[PDB]
Amino acid sequence: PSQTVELFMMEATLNDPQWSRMFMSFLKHKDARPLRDVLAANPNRFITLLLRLDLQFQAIKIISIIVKNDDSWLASQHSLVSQLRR
Repeated sequence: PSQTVELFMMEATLNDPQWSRMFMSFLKHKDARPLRDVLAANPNRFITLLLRLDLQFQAIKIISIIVKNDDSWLASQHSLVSQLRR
C-alpha cells in the first residue's frame, strides 16, 4: 500500500475525473483493511492538500470513505477538525 497511495494521490492523477472515480471504487472495497490503515496514519498530506475546488472536493470525499467504516476513531483534538471547522 505504501507505493500505491503515493501514486494514486498525486495531483496529476487526481485532476482527471475518470482516475478519481476508479480510485474510489478501489477504496470502497471491504477487503482493504491493510490498505485504508495507511491513509489514516498520514494526515500530513491531507493538511497540505485540503487547504482547485474539485481537488478540495476529492479531499472531502476521501474522508467519508475512511470514516463511514471506521466510526470508532478520532476522539482526540488534532487539527483535522480545526480545518473542517474553517
